[PDB]
Amino acid sequence: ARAKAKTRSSRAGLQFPVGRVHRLLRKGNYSERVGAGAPVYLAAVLEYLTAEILELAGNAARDNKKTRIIPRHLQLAIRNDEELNKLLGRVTIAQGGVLPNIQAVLLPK
Amino acid sequence: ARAKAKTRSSRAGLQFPVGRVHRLLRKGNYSERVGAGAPVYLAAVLEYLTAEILELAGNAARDNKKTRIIPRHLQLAIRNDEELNKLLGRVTIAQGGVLPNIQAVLLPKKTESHHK
Amino acid sequence: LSCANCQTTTTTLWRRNAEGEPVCNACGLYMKLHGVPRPLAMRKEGIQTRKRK
Amino acid sequence: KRSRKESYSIYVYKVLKQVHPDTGISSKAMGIMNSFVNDIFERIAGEASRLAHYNKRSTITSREIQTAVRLLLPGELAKHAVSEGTKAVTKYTSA
Amino acid sequence: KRSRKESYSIYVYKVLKQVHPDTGISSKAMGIMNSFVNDIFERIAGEASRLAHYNKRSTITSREIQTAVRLLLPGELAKHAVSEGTKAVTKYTSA
Amino acid sequence: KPHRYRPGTVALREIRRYQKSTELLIRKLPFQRLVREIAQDFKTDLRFQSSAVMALQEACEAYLVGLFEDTNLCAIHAKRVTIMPKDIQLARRIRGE
Amino acid sequence: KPHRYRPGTVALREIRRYQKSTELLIRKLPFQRLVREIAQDFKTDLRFQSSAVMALQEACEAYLVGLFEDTNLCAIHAKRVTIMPKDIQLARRIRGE
Amino acid sequence: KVLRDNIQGITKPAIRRLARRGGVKRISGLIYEETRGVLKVFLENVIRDAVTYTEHAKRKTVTAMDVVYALKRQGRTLYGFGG
Amino acid sequence: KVLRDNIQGITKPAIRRLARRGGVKRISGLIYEETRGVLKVFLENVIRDAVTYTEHAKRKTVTAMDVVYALKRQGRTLYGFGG
Amino acid sequence: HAKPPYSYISLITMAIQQAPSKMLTLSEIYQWIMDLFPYYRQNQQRWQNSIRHSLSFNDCFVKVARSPDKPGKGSYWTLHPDSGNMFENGCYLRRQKRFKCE
DNA sequence: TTGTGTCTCCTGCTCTGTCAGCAGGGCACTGTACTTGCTGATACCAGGGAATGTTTGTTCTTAAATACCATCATTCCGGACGTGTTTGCCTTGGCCAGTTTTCCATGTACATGCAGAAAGAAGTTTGGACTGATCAATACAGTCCTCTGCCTTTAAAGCAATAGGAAAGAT
DNA sequence: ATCTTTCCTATTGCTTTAAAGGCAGAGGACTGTATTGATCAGTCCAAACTTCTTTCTGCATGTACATGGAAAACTGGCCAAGGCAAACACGTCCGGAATGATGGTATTTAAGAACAAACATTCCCTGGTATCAGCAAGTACAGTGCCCTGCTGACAGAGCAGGAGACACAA
Ligand SMILES: [Zn+2]
Repeated sequence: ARAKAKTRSSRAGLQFPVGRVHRLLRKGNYSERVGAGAPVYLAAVLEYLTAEILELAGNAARDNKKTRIIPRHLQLAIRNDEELNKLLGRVTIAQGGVLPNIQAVLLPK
Repeated sequence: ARAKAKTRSSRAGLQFPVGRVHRLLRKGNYSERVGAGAPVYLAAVLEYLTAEILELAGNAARDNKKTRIIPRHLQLAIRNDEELNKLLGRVTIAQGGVLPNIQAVLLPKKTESHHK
Repeated sequence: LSCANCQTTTTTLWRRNAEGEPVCNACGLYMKLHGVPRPLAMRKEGIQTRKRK
Repeated sequence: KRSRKESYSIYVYKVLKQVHPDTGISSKAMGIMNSFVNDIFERIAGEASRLAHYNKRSTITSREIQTAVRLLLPGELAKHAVSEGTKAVTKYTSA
Repeated sequence: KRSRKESYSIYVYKVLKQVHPDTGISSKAMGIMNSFVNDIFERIAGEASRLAHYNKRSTITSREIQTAVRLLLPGELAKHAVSEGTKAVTKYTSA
Repeated sequence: KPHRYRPGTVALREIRRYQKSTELLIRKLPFQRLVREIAQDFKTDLRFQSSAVMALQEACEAYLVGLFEDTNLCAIHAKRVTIMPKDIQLARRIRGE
Repeated sequence: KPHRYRPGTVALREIRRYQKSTELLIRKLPFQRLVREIAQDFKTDLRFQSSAVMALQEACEAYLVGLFEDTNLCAIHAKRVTIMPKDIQLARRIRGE
Repeated sequence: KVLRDNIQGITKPAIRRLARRGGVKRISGLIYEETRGVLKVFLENVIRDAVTYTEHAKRKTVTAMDVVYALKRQGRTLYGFGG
Repeated sequence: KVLRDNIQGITKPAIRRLARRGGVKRISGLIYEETRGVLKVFLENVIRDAVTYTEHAKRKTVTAMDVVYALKRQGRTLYGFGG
Repeated sequence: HAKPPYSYISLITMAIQQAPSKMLTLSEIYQWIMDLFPYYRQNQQRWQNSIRHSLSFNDCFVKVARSPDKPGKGSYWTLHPDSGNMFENGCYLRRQKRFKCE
């Protein structure tokens, strides 16, 4: 009989879905075939980036004495980090606002 | 007996290759299936665009008293046409140069005094 | 101006024959190379087939 | 043997002879025209693939190409290109 | 019921609980994170497909994903993501 | 004598206020009317989802805020503090618009 | 006295000359050495096709010419004719680089 | 039914608020018409693509996904409305 | 064999010629070092991607197509090198 | 030769009036005076400077340009219409109530 | 016989002649740089012939798109009330634009020499073709369990009110 | 430096609304086997790169002179900021209804797959016409100095009107 099913995420030690990523790769017309390790690698990378942004955004939410992350905290996390700001340079965050920044010349004497 | 072959480009009245365009659409992983009229439409559009650019480039070549189109003439044709300039704004043409353009404020003025 | 030999009104580089009258580039080169005038049958010609705005 | 390299040179030359019968083109200009045709093909094909994906269509049809042309080309280029494509498809269907 | 519409919400929430056990997230923020994951997926997958096409390969392998990550992510993010992906593939290969 | 803040004080106050907040700064109803007016030229009798109009407003306000940041930089480059149409034009020209 | 053009005349002459032509303006061999020096930090014992180095030089010169055009616009904005580091910095800032 | 001059609905206070969020301290009097023109051009460019996407789907309602795709096609990716 | 200080090979007259093609009349004395730095950054960014493409192909020679792809993915599409 | 009784202002006014088109320039005025007054063939610099000073100072004369650049090298001076007649009734030498715009 | 209007001569204001200086602007001359026209050299593109791999034609299968209907959800229009925002006006302050000055940091031109460009040659080294081998992905069927929709509970955020500290502006 | 005014932040209490948690099912992931086609490994070779040597300059470096552009200082007026008051148009919600989007069924059209023929495209090879190189006239334009033409500060000198002295007329 068939052995007990184990998700590929559990085999790879990931929280993100390896199976869904593989299916989306197959259905996206990216290539004729998809390797076994490609969805694992891609899911691991996506999980890492999500964890990075969530860590920074949780820090920003804590700085505001807030318990829940809102778009403002995601914007603050992204634009205060050089790497993420470079990755997401051309992206607009709805309800994210902007970083507070006044040019020094505009301040009073 | 089997009817004599006739190219789809001739069937559509085009100079560009309908069969090659269809093959490239199939091989490029753009979609699972490709309609019969899709390569015809695409070949016609590509032919129209290249005809437009070649006409403008030939006019540019004639203005320079030349007979062969060179990259400079393609650059002049593209950048002098607002729509082609919009389409190919982010494109660099090797050995194309730039349009002659000097800001008006950089040109010399006339001084009241004519002495050294 | 026009070529004294074949009478094309446009050429890439006007040249002059032994008699001093103007000749177009192809006829001048053909004369200097072969010693014979360039045939008008050898001359090519064409008419535009496509146009737009 | 050695692999052959296909290109659009002969077709670009035929179009040139149509528009300017007495004009020629240098090899570098022909290479630029090849780059241009490949670039525009890739833009239109990618946009058509995106359109089919958004609407959950499996097949890229002439309608997808027409919409991609309307999206990519600006202004009068889009109108004239749509007219040319429609004319070509009608001629192909009638024959 | 309405037609099912999948998303990354549960996985983003699990990662959040892993990183900030006591922090929550609003629905708008979760939508932004879902858009972010879709965007990065599309970027990496498109770059990998282009890499496979350039080399005349039919399959996208973990090497294509690694090269795409190197090309797309900047600086330290690239190497950290490469380490994470290699570690995950090593774990998976041991079954 | 009535109290009055000197010029530029309330301007800096408003800069801080609106850079701290995130709500939309254009009134929703007139922006929706503008969107429908522009859309009627492309197609008649167009329905609109509310979220479509909200996405349009978010994109427009983000674009305008970024443009004003570039315009402010261009103005300061000319040793001014007042933004002028020439500043917007230069910013648009360099951005490639 | 010997003839001597006033400042800016030969500069305008050179502008017209180099906007009329198309040849590459950087010397080929030192640019090739620079390319190899930069490449050696990413991988050792690399080889380059000649066309690859030519493509790199073409792209770099096009990029620098465009950047100088934007820098010139920025300098003109501040009522100057001399380009300065601040002009390049503003141009690269607005371009998003 | 028909709407005529709604561009003026983008009032001077709204433009001033947008400038303030952009960090601007002092605003010239001619900025407002310039901003209205720029905004109208941007909106036309986005809405044309959104309506094209709507028409291709044979729909008569412009959805948020149409706007998101139109913005993404122009290098202005928007998060928070996709899906 | 090792190359050390070839950035200075981008001489002052070369930068002057590049500026002249850009329409610049007068050039500050400090422009040359800034231009060298900017060119260095641009070349590093392009060559990094080109060498990444070369390594993925398991080749030891950087081909023109590697450069073309590297430029294309940075929004710097180049015609005339087999694109 | 004896100095003419006429003053420079009267001479200039008469030269302007007698022209076919009521128009003359400084060079044409010089030619006319050379023709019809042999007295002024000496002291050339003196009377040239005097004529220039008088023409620049007197408000009854107003300058007019040349439209298609003409032969050039000068400008055209016309009598101000509001001047009327000032030297009428034999008063060529010294005028009364000098014309003024203000 | 004596006082005042009118005629004659001297003096002062008007206005014109004469010096002198500095400015604009037109025009002539010298010199440098670019363009045009011609001839001769060369190089590169057009045209003709072999082969190969790609397109076209025909048939069958199948699945993707089409037409009709139903229904439900979701968008449009109108109406009503409250009040926050917009518009217009007035006051004034400080920022932008114009003008002047100085000097330093750029442009122009000359002279020297050095390394870049081009050609030749040799070495070498590696990118791609070819063959066989192997291994990893696809396809199919059957199992089952993870994720999404629906519904309920509660705590994080929003709103209102108050009080204290910070900062701006005037004296 | 001190006092008044305004704004902002921080704290506390109520509530409301949005997120977290629980449950059902179905569609999508997982397991196992056979097929097969993609990829890997080793060999070879030719062509494309790298390296070294020689000439020959054209181009870069360094120098000196002096021009003019950038920056600083000053002034003022006019354009924008701040604040008050009335109106008005937004925001919220509620209801009716018309529309359009989704889903399901019958079906009809079109695309994929397979196989063979042949024909269009690529590569290879030759001439001849465009393009490049060099020289020499011709043209255009910059830089400079001279002259005419304008305007203004300054003085000095004839013309002619007005006041003073003498004659003739009125009282
Ligand atoms: Zn001829």
